[PDB]
Amino acid sequence: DIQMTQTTSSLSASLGDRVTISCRASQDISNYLNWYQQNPDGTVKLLIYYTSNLHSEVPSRFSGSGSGTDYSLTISNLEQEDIATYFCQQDFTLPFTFGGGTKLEIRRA
Amino acid sequence: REFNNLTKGLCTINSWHIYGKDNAVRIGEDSDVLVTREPYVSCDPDECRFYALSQGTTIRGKHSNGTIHDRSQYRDLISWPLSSPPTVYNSRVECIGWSSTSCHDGRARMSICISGPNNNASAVIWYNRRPVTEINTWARNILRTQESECVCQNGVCPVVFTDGSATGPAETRIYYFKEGKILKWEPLTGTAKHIEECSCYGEQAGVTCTCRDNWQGSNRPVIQIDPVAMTHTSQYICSPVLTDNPRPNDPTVGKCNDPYPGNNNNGVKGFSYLDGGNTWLGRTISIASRSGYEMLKVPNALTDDKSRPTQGQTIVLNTDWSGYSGSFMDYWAEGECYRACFYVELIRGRPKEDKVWWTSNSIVSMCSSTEFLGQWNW
Amino acid sequence: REFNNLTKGLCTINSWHIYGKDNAVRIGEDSDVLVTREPYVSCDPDECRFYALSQGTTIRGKHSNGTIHDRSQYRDLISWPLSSPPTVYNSRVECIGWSSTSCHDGRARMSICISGPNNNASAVIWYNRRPVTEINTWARNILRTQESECVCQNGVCPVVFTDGSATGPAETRIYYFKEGKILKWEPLTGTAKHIEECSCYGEQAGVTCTCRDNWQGSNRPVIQIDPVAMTHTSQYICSPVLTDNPRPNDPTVGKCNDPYPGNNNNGVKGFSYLDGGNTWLGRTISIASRSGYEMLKVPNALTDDKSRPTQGQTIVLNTDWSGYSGSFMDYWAEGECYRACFYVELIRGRPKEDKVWWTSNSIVSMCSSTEFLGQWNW
Amino acid sequence: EVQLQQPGAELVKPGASVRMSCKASGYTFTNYNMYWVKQSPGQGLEWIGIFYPGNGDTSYNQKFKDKATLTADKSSNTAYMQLSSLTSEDSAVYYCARSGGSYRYDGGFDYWGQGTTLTVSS
Ligand SMILES: CC(=O)N[C@H]1[C@H](O[C@H]2[C@H](O)[C@@H](NC(C)=O)CO[C@@H]2CO)O[C@H](CO)[C@@H](O[C@@H]2O[C@H](CO)[C@@H](O)[C@H](O[C@H]3O[C@H](CO)[C@@H](O)[C@H](O)[C@@H]3O[C@H]3O[C@H](CO)[C@@H](O)[C@H](O)[C@@H]3O[C@H]3O[C@H](CO)[C@@H](O)[C@H](O)[C@@H]3O)[C@@H]2O)[C@@H]1O
Ligand SMILES: CC(=O)N[C@H]1[C@H](O[C@H]2[C@H](O)[C@@H](NC(C)=O)CO[C@@H]2CO)O[C@H](CO)[C@@H](O[C@@H]2O[C@H](CO)[C@@H](O)[C@H](O[C@H]3O[C@H](CO)[C@@H](O)[C@H](O)[C@@H]3O[C@H]3O[C@H](CO)[C@@H](O)[C@H](O)[C@@H]3O[C@H]3O[C@H](CO)[C@@H](O)[C@H](O)[C@@H]3O)[C@@H]2O)[C@@H]1O
Ligand SMILES: *[C@@H]1O[C@H](CO)[C@@H](O)[C@H](O)[C@H]1NC(C)=O
Ligand SMILES: *[C@@H]1O[C@H](CO)[C@@H](O)[C@H](O)[C@H]1NC(C)=O
Repeated sequence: DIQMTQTTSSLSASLGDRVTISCRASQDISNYLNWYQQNPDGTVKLLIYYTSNLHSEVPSRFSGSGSGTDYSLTISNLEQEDIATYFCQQDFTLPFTFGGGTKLEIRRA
Repeated sequence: REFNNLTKGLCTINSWHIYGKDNAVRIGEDSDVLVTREPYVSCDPDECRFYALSQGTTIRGKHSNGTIHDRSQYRDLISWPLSSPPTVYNSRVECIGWSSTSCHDGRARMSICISGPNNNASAVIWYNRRPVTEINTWARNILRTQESECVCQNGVCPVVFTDGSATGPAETRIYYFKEGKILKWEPLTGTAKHIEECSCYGEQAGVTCTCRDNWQGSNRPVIQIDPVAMTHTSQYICSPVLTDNPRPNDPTVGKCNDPYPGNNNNGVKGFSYLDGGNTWLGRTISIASRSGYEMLKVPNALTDDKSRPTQGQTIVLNTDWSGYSGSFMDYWAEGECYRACFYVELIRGRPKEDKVWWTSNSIVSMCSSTEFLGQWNW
Repeated sequence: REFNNLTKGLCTINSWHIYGKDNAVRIGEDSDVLVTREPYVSCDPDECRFYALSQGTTIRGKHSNGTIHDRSQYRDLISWPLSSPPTVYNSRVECIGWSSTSCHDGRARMSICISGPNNNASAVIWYNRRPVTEINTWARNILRTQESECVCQNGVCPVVFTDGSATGPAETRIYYFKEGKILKWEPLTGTAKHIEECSCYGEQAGVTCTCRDNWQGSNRPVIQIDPVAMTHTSQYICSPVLTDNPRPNDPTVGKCNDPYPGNNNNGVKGFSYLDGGNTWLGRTISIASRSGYEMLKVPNALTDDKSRPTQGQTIVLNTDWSGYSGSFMDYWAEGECYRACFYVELIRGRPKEDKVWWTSNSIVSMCSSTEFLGQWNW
Repeated sequence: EVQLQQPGAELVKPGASVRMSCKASGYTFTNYNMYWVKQSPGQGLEWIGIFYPGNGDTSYNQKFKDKATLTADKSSNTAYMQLSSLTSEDSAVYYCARSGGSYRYDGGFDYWGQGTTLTVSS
């Protein structure tokens, strides 16, 4: 395969803070990584393509950067509804491979 | 009748004008056109012709059912007038076999064609209407040669064979022939991990070739051959503009001395004119399938590691199927520098169009221009 | 092999004997004949041939559906033996393109063919089996040239192109080529308001041409070219015998220096031999559609304003469709004066016969006689 | 207004053959590759293949090449997919998606379908 990796499927946040998630590739994928958010029910949207570029309708707050093998998304002003399972995937070469995903959990009340 | 010598340079290639196109399939729907595949065009000091391996039947004939298979008793190397269809009353058979190469040396012409079972394949070098020498399989696993013209300096014509595995190592050899007879041969020498099907062109007393690394490479292996001292050298094209099909997507940086990773086990025959700054590369415009064709100006790509295109020109659209490409040049045209020509096999049938039981093709060829001519699609 | 020079006069043309006729459509109903249109015939010092732009398919073949369209990737200029059909096993392709001209200079032959999208059209002058020079669209709106033979004096062959609008002004240029290479070019000079498609003939060291004013004229624009000093001049034929199709009806008086009014926006290619008193003009016999053909003796029509016919000879009846006409001459036949020959494209299919989805043609050609031979229809 | 409309479910029987649909809306169907991707109950996302509708090319994932054939009815701008010989091990959810690239396998799957649930039962 091209091993796509996301370390562990869960993170917390106390609703308000900036959070970071990281994807690892098995080879230097030049910079062809993309980030996908699955809503609590079904619906997967596209947020970033080619490591840094945001899709059409995106919150100003979603960041992406990386080189070679390791690529991270940063969400800054964690507005609750953005809590879900994020996925990285590549298209340096096909087959396209996706990560495992990371669900985000919140902690406040 | 004097053995030609490479006395000239490449000219500044700024555009590409049409040279040939045979509308073979459209004629073949109502004419006695032969079923071919793998084509090339080559010249002799007063004539240029189209060449191809035929599958021994007409398109509209019932024995076309099954021509997706490309090695059998019935294939013959045929030559036919420039831009004619390969018609049953026209095509000249050259030799019997399923892999070939021909080049006129200056005095007369040589053509090699391989036939055989897969474990007992044979090459016979015909020079000028009679057979002269035979080669037998040194590595008993499909002996093949290039499927484009060879190039000849002073009686000596370098040509390249590979017998072995496609999926990992094989024994390829450079062979030098003068008037049919063998003069020597060499193993491959260089960093090129695997080479097979080589597009060669001769320019200022030496010949250079791009081949195919079917095993690992997405960048192309290169062999630069010196005909006079009979020596050679291999490497890869240094670019990020990857040209094999299938490839991975275009990288920021490239690999000069080792094959580029990602897509592996597969590939297409292709050409290039690497003349320093005057370098144009060609590729399919589709990452995964032989659809489309384009030529791109990528100055110094053989040496420069992060070489990206400064000019382009599209030949076939992504909507239209293409197939093998390769290079030829008319060494006998009057001039100071040679004019770079090339061809694209436009394949048509199986596998891509499963509603016909045949597989055949057309050809289109193009040569350099000094002017910035407008582009079209063919 | 010595560049021919126009050393002779026109002979007294009193009648017209048949020269060629290929019965193409009738053969083509059961033979592998190609679909063509726009034909001409030209000679080299030991052979004369028929020429035409093919539409890349046979008549009875399914890809003929749609050959009313006259510019596409699949058209090729073809030559074929005198009075043969353009058969798939016969016709020689000359070049790839949808507009052309060829003339043998004395040593070897030159042929120009234009290809392209309508905003990015290209001309490549092939001289003697290889391409030599390219021209790119100076005015990006369909670059076209004449569709008859060019004429050559001493290595220099004048030929005429027009790139621009049909419905009003365009930039036409005279070009002089010697052995493929360009020697100069000029804008049009003269009172001829618009010229396109030119029938040219060379006679006593100069060449003269009738063209088509598609915009306004019903009388024909004329260009008289001097090859040696490389100069030219335009005007109109002075007659009342109007020869373009469609025309208005025949006037009492005519216009020498401006185009004749009434019918405008449209026209056919045509020829004339204007040799003073020895002047014969040709036209369609139908005011509105390409039906019929006739030759008429109209002494001094280039200069005389109220010139009407003193002798005639009918070639095609009004009941039979005709199409483009133009001139050629065998400059290599043994003699004191040249013999004026001409052709008529006999078109057949769409638009006029809507019950077939194709469009193709035949040819018939004729040369002068000294005797008063009897007339027939072909 | 890219709508890849896909039914919520198909209820099937072991070994048979079902046929998926993905109704592409509000864009030029002939101009973009359609992509089919699987999400099995407790695993990450597996892409099955591609279909370019204006030329007809298709490409399949190594294992999937046996189970899925991709199809499309251009007049109804429906991409489709026939999986034959279904069983427990392939009770999952399937999606169609299109790349931003218009023929390029590049720029990522930009608009995604609903996701249709495959349940095999006796
Ligand atoms: C003389 C001249 O101007 N030449 C132009 C040419 O002009 C036409 C003119 O338009 C016509 N007349 C009128 C009145 O308009 C008449 O004809 C003349 C020509 O004589 O136009 C062409 C086309 O526009 C020009 O070619 C371009 O030149 C630039 C250099 O400035 C190149 O960058 C261009 O190539 C790239 O873009 C192509 C699309 O136009 C694209 O298909 C091609 O593959 C190149 O892009 C790939 O590589 C980039 C990095 O290397 C990458 O960023 C791209 O995203 C793209 O990569 C993707 O696609 C690849 C497959 O296509 C794939 O492998 C890869 O993995 C990735 O997915 C173009 O040649 C000419 O200069
Ligand atoms: C050597 C010889 O005698 N030649 C004759 C020729 O002889 C035949 C001979 O008959 C045969 N043998 C036997 C035993 O009989 C054997 O072959 C020989 C030839 O070798 O016969 C032809 C036909 O008769 C002669 O040609 C005529 O010559 C006269 C000159 O004296 C011309 O005027 C004639 O042309 C006009 O009449 C034609 C009909 O015959 C007509 O179709 C043509 O267009 C000419 O008429 C148009 O123009 C006139 C003014 O310019 C006008 O008044 C007319 O009304 C007509 O105009 C109308 O029609 C036009 C289209 O046709 C249209 O544009 C216009 O707007 C208007 O409506 C004829 O050539 C030969 O000399
Ligand atoms: C070709 O070049 C060689 C030098 O490599 C020279 O010796 C030979 O005589 C030349 N042959 C011809 C035809 O000029
Ligand atoms: C052709 O005529 C020119 C004069 O214009 C003359 O100089 C030239 O030598 C002649 N060529 C031949 C073949 O006679």
